[PDB]
Amino acid sequence: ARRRRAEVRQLQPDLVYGDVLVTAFINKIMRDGKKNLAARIFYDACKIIQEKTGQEPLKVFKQAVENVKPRMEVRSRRVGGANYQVPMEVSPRRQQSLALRWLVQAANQRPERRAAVRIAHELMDAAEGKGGAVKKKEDVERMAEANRAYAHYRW
Amino acid sequence: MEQYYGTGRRKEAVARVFLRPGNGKVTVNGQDFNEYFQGLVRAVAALEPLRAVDALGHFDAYITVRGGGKSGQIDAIKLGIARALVQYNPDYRAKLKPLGFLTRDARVVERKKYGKHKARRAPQYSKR
Amino acid sequence: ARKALIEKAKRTPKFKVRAYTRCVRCGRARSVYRFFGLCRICLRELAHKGQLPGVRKASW
Amino acid sequence: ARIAGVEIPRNKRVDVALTYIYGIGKARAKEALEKTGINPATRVKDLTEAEVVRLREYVENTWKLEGELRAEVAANIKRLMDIGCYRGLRHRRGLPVRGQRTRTNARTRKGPRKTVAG
Amino acid sequence: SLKKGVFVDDHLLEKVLELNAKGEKRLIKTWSRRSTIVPEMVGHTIAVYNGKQHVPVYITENMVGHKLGEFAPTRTYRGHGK
Amino acid sequence: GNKIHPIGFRLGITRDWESRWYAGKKQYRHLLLEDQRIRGLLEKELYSAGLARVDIERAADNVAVTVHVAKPGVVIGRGGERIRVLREELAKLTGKNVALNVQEVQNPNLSAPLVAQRVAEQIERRFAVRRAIKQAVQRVMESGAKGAKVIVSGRIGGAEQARTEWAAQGRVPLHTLRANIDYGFALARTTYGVLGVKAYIFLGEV
Amino acid sequence: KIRIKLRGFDHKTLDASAQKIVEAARRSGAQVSGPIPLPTRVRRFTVIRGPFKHKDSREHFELRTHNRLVDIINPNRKTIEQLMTLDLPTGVEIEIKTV
Amino acid sequence: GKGDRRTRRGKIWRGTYGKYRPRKK
Amino acid sequence: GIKSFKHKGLKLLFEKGVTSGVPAQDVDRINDRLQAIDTATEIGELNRQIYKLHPLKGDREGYWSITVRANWRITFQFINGDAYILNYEDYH
RNA sequence: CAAGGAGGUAAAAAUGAA
RNA sequence: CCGGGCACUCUAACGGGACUGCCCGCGAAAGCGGGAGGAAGGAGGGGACGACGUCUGGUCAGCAUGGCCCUUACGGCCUGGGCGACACACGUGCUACAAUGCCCACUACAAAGCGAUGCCACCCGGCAACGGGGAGCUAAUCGCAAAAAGGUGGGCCCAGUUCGGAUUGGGGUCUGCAACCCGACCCCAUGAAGCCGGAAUCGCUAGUAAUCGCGGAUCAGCCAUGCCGCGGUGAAUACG
Ligand SMILES: [Mg+2]
Ligand SMILES: [Mg+2]
Ligand SMILES: [Mg+2]
Ligand SMILES: [Mg+2]
Ligand SMILES: [Mg+2]
Ligand SMILES: [Mg+2]
Ligand SMILES: [Mg+2]
Ligand SMILES: [Mg+2]
Ligand SMILES: [Mg+2]
Ligand SMILES: [Mg+2]
Ligand SMILES: [Zn+2]
Repeated sequence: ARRRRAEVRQLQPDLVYGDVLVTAFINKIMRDGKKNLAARIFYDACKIIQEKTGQEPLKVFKQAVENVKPRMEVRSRRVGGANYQVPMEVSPRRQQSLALRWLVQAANQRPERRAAVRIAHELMDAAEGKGGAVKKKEDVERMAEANRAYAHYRW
Repeated sequence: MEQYYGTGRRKEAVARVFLRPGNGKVTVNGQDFNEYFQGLVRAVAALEPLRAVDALGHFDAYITVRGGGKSGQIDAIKLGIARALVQYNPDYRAKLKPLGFLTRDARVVERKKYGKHKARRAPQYSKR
Repeated sequence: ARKALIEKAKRTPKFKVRAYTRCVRCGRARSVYRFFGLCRICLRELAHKGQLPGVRKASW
Repeated sequence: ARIAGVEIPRNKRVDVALTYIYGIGKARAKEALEKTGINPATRVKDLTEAEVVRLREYVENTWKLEGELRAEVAANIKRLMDIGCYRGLRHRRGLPVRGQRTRTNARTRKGPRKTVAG
Repeated sequence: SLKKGVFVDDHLLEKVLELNAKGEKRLIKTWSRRSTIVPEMVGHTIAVYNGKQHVPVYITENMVGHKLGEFAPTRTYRGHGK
Repeated sequence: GNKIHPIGFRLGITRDWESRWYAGKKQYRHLLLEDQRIRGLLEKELYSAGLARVDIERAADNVAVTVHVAKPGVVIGRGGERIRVLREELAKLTGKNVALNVQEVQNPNLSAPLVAQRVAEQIERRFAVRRAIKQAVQRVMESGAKGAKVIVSGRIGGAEQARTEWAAQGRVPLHTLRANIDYGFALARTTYGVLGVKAYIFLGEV
Repeated sequence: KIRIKLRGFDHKTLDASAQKIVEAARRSGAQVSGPIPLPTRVRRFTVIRGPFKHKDSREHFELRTHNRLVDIINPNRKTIEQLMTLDLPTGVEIEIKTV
Repeated sequence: GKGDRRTRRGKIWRGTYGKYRPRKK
Repeated sequence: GIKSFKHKGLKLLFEKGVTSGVPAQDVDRINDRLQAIDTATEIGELNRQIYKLHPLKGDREGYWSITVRANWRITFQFINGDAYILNYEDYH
C-alpha cells in the first residue's frame, strides 16, 4: 500500500561526459549485468556519430531523447471493471524512462548487423524526429489524443 | 621512497594506497593503471578523488590490490586514494564528505538461503 | 527386513562394494554422515541434546 | 567442386566446406587439408585445380564416407536383425537404444506426441 | 567396457569347457548375463535367466561383445492399449 | 506449534555441553559411539538414582564420567558395592581409564530431568495427571524457582483420545538467550501406550 | 626451536589454556612468540529439519576447529621443566615438535 | 554451447577435460 | 466382475488371498464386499443397507463408495457390469 | 468554522463433497 | 628467495562504536520531517529465534510405542530380475534458437571449503579420457584450481548456418567381482527439434533481479542439469 513514496534512485556519472543521463542509457543497453560491453557499445556508437555527421554525440543523444518524450499517455482507470482509459500527463521521471527504453528497443529492432551502428543510427534518426522510437512516441500520443472524451475523469 | 597510509576496501577487495609526491603520474602492481585495467571503462573512475582535489599528477601512485574482481578493486582503490590525501591533508576532509568518496560501502553479496533458489529468487510453483 | 538388515551393514564381507553405511543409533541407510556414523535424524537429536562435542547451531 | 558425392559449398572456407559431407565433420576436415597441405582459409571457389585434385584424391579415398558408409551404418543396424540382441529390439520398436528414460521424453526417436486420453 | 580383463563367469566356463571335449548336449543353463558370448561351443544353446525363467538362446556366430541376457529381455511390454 | 530444543538453542552462551572432548576424523565416530554406549549402559542400572546429567570428558585414554544425581544413595561407602565392579564394568568394551565420579544435585525440584521423571513415574502409577502436573509445578515453584512449565501430551488417563495437559506458573521466556532454562523429558510407558513429559525450569541470568 | 600447536573446539578454553603456556614459558627464562591465531577450519553440514519429508526449510550446524600456535626459543630444561608434564587442558589436543 | 562435448565451454560445464580443453599448458 | 485395482493390498486379497495388505480384523469384511462387487451385474445390486452406497461428488464424480467399517471406504467406478479402480481410502 | 434531515448504490459470476 | 623487520594486508580473541544522544521545525506527549556529526545511522544490511492455538495436517518405512495379525512361515540366506518399463498427461529444471553472438589462441582479477586406508606438484607415453613414474602435504607450509563472465588478437557474416546440440554407428578409457538390461568420461563420424513460444502462469524493491564460474555434503563409481554454500560483473522501476 506504498506507505513510503519510494525515493528516486540516483546514478553514477559516466566517464569523459558527466551526464546524469548517459549512464541510465548505458544501463538499458546492459544485459546480464555486463556494463563493460554496454558502455563500450554506446561510446562505440558515439564514434560512429562523428562519421556520418560532424556533431558532438552529447547533443545528438540529448536531442534524440528530447524528441522521444511522451507529453501525455493513456491510463486505464476506474468504474465498469476498469473500462475507461483516461489520458494522463507524463511525469518528468517517466518521460525520462520511456525515452531511453524505447530508444534501445527500437535500436535493436533495426535490421543492422552491429549493436553500435543500430544505436548510432537510431539516435541520429530520433534526433531528426524520424526514429522508430519517435514512431512509438507519436503513437502513444495518438492514443492519448483519441481519449479526450472522458479525459475530464482525470485524477 | 615514501608512504601515505592506504586502506581501501569494497566488497571483498583490499587496496593499500600510498602516493609519492612526484610529477610522474604512475602505476603499480602488475603493469600500468591502464594495461592492468584496459578495456574497462569504469576503471578510470578510481582517480576521480584526485580530480576532486588539485592533483593533476602530483603523486606517484602505488596501490597493491587483492581479493574480489577488478570492479571492487577499482572501487577499493578509490577509497584508498581518498584515505591517503585526507590523511596527510586533514583540511581535505571538506570534499570527501560532500562528494562522499569516503565510505567502505557495506554493500556485499547476500547469503544463499535455503528453500529459495538463490538469495531471494523463490523456486516457482503451481497449485495444480 | 530391518533386524537382519542392520546385521549385514556391520557384517561387511564378500566383495568390497557390497558394504554400505548405516546409522548406528538408528538403522537408517539413507543420509548417513560418515563423520558421525549417524543419520541426519539422530544427528539433529543429539546436537540439541548437547551430546555432540563442539557441535553448535549455525547462524550467519 | 564435386569432391566426394557432393559439390555444393562454394565461397565458404574449405575447412568448413568439407564439413558438408557425411563422413567429414570437423576433425577429419582440418586433418585432411593439413595432410594434403592446403590452406584452410581459402575461398573454396574453384581455386588451384591441383589442390582440388589432391584433396579429392585423398579425401574420397583413405576413409569411407557419403552413401557408402551410410550403407555400412545401416548394415551395422541390420546386424541386429536375424535373431539379434536387446539393442536390436530397440531399433525394432523405434525406441531409444541406450537404456534411458522413456516414461517422458524420448521424442527424438518416438516422434511427435500422439495423445491417448483416458 | 573392459580391456585387460574382458571376463566370463568361471562357473559358466567350467560347465561349458568340461562339456566341450569331442562333443556334448545342448542342455546347459546359467544365471548370469555377466559372462560373454564365448567362441567355441558356438553351435550351442544357453538357457539364460531373465528373472522369471530360463530362455534358450542360440549361438550362431554374429554375436560377441553381447554377453548373454541381451538375448534375454526381462520385460514384456508388448503393447499399450493398442 | 514447532519450537526449538531450548538446550540446543543455548549450547554456546548459557548451558554448556555434556560430552566435552576434542578429536579429528577417524576418531570422532568411534569415540562418540563408545560415549553414547556409556550413556546407554549407565541410564539402565542407575535410574533408581535418578540422574540429572552424565557429563563426559576425555584426554587420550582418560575418559572422565561425572554422574549428577539428586540422591546418590546407590553408591554406598567404598567397598559396600554399588560402585566397585559397577564403575569397572564400563571397561569391558573400553579398557580405558574409567574415572567415574558422583555429584550431589542439591535440589531435585530445580532439576528439569528429575522433575519430568517424577511426573512420568506418576503417570505409570495411574495418578490423576492434571493434578500431578499442578503439584509438580508448584513443587518446583516452592523451591525458589523463577518460573516453571510442565507438559504431558497424548492419551491422558488412557481413554481413546490424545490430549495435552498444560500448566505453568511464573515466568518462562523461551525466546530469550540469557535464559538459564533447564529442559527435561521423559517417556511414560503405559499398558495403553506412550506419552511424553516436558519440563521447563527457569532462573534469572544477565 | 620448540614449536607447540593447540587445536580445539571451544575457543574460550583455547584462548586461555594456550595463554597459560605463554606465562609459564616467559617466567622461566625464554622469549615466547605469543598466541598465534591460525585460521579456523569450519566443518558445516545441513540437515532436513523434519524426520518426515519437508525438503524446504531445514537447519544446519557447524563444527569449528580452532588452531593456535606458540613458539619458544631455547629448549633449556628450565622452561622445559615446567611445560614438561604440567598440562591443564579439558581435552585440548597439543602438539610438541622441534625443527 | 554449454552442452556440446567439443568446446572449452561445454567441457567446463561438464567439468571434465580433454582434447577440446587441455589441462593447462 | 472386478477388472482393475488401484490399491495393492485390495488387489492381493482378492487375487492371491494375500491378507497382509488390509487390517487383520477386516479380512472377512473386505472379502464379502469385493465378491459382491465382483458378482454385481449392475450398481443396483451393491445396495444392501450394510454398504451405505453412494456416488462421490466433485472431482471424484463417476466413482462409488461402499462402507467397510468406521471411516473406511472401498471406492470404484462401476460401468457395464464391471468395477474399475478398486481403492481402499479414508472418509476424511 | 461544526452537520442534521434529504437521493442516486454493487457487477455477469451458479453450485457443494459424501 | 635470503638477511632482517612485522608498521601495512591478513589471520582470530577480547573491546570501542549512536542511544535520532546534538541543531532547526512540528507536537500535550510518544514521535515525525529536516540538518552539519562520522565508516555507519531515527529497528545500518543480512541470520539464528516461530505466541495461545488451527488443519482428526504430516510421519507406525529413521526411531520409540498401545492394539490387531504372521510364525517350517507376512521370517532368514542366495543368484538373477525389477525400482531405469512407455500410446500418453502434469510439476520442477537444464541446454538453446544466436552477431550486446559462436569458435580458437593469449592474458588477468575471487571468495568459501575439502584432502596423507587421500589431494596428488613436476616429468614420461598418449589427439584425448587416462596410464606409467614420482616430490611435497598429519596441511594460513603441499595439493585440489587454471576461477569463469572480463581483456587482447584473429576467424565466421547471418544462412538451420563455425547457431543448436538431440539421436545413432564405430573406437577407446576408469571404477568395480561384474557395468546387457542400467555407469561416468574420452575420441571419430552423424548432426534432429527448435528462427523465441496458445489460453494461461512465476520470480525479484540494492549487491537485490539477471548473468558468471568456484566449493562441499552423499560418494568405489555415478546417471548432479539437484540440494546446501562461495564469491565475480551488475540493471530496471515503484505515480499510486
Ligand atoms: Mg551471486
Ligand atoms: Mg526444491
Ligand atoms: Mg445442481
Ligand atoms: Mg525476538
Ligand atoms: Mg489423517
Ligand atoms: Mg514401527
Ligand atoms: Mg524411483
Ligand atoms: Mg524445422
Ligand atoms: Mg535466424
Ligand atoms: Mg520487500
Ligand atoms: Zn539413525
